[PDB]
Amino acid sequence: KTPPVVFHWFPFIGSTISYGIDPYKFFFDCRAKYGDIFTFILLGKKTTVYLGTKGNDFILNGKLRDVCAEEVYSPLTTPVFGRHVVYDCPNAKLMEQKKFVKYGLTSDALRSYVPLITDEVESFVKNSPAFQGHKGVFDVCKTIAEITIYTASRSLQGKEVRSKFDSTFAELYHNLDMGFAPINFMLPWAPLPHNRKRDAAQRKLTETYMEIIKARRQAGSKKDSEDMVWNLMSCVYKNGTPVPDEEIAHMMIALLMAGQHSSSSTASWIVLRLATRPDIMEELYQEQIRVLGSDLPPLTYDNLQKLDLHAKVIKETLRLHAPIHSIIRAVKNPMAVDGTSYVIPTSHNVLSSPGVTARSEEHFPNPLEWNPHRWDENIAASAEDDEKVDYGYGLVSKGTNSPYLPFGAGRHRCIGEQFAYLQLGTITAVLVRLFRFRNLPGVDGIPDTDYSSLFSKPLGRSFVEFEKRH
Ligand code: HEM
Ligand SMILES: O=C(N[C@@H](Cn1ccnc1)c1ccc(Cl)cc1Cl)c1ccc(-c2nnc(-c3ccccc3)o2)cc1
Repeated sequence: KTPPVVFHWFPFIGSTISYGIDPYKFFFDCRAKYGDIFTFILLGKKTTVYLGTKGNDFILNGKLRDVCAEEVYSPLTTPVFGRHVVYDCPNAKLMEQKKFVKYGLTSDALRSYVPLITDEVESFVKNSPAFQGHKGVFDVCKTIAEITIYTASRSLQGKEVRSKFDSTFAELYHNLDMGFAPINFMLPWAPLPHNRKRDAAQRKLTETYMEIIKARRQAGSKKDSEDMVWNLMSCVYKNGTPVPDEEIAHMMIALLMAGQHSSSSTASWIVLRLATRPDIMEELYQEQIRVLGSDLPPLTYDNLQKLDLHAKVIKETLRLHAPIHSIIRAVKNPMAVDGTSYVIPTSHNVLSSPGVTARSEEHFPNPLEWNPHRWDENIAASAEDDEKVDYGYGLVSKGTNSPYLPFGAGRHRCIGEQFAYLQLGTITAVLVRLFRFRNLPGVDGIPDTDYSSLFSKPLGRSFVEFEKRH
């Protein structure tokens, strides 16, 4: 039926289970049965998978009013972030909003962020119950969720938001995060208790961001450089309107969720991998000394650059683990194929999977092997000998043909990528200073992945040993 249809027992439910349990195996099988294009049903909608590098190009460089993102996302996201931002607007508005955020993340801000993030990771160690003592075990995901949330908030969100995380400002985010409950895939409007709580969180949070904002202006200052003093002025659209406190409030919320979903997961995988690879961790420690100096002086915007393998660790973890597995778009007008029989209908979605190409023998030898050293030919923030475009938030890669595209591509491309690197880099390096990790029992491996919520993370409550260095 048009592009072939995956074989499913059930209506509506269709293939929904096989995707949910694992999207990658589900995808590798469908490649083996129908090649690079199949169509499956996910919760009562026909979703077309165009795999492969050309497949990534199709959707992410799709033209604006053939594929539409904000129509797939808005009913889940808008209750969560707040109205009038991100998906709550026509693309044109999302481009401007990105530009504000990108403007906020200039190298001068990143620099300013580095000491703050080290400060937050050093204090957490000194002060949290998690690493008390010379040797012990810790719950990686919970510990790491705390560290990432503290560091991001301190730098990006600012002092108030940060200190608010000592007051129960985290009941809220926890409660807000319920809006990403899988059920909410179709039921986001329905007022089950979790949905009601999220609306409670959303109200309170938004108020709180606004009190912060107004109170600053109530004194007419600047301090130094988070996204928000940033947005406070770093906010005028083409039309010439300053961004309202409410849109500032909701972007801050959206950014918070984005980092948290993304960086927490990755950093946890970073921790677990090292835990299985004491050779690597000790290779990193030794790299610090060599490039870094035996003194081991503090980290800076400048030094982290020199940490070549540290960066390769993050890169290679991202290769196997990038949380996002599936980028979905609403097909609006029938799309003609590259030299093939097929027409892609309206009332189809399309789904690209960056990770598949990145786990492929065709692009990567021995793909399932987690080996940083495979980048002993290459290092970048994701970089390309390929095209670039300004969709309204500055020149960025169209040149998005790489098999490795973990930050996406095209007009929706991630703009957190440097900050992610800034942070994950800063976090892992510190942890490399202070610790050796190793696997818990004498029974070892790497835990499975919970793909089930739309973003991937480690499935387990996974503890790992730790031993300090002094
Ligand atoms: C490993 C960490 C991260 C990964 C893997 C990641 C991945 C991605 C991906 C794949 C997209 C495009 C998905 C799509 O097409 O809808 C994206 C978009 C985006 N990411 Fe990230 N991201 C990361 C970190 C961050 C951080 C820290 C922020 C913010 C601080 C951020 C903010 C965004 C934003 C604003 C978009 C815009 C999407 C759009 O315009 O439609 N990301 N990210
Ligand atoms: O997690 C989601 N979005 C994140 C992704 N992210 C993280 C870092 N970079 C990108 C996100 C992106 C941008 C911003 Cl500003 C904030 C965040 Cl938190 C996400 C987004 C949308 C959905 C979603 N909305 N509708 C669906 C849907 C509906 C029906 C069927 C299948 C999916 O999924 C799920 C997760």
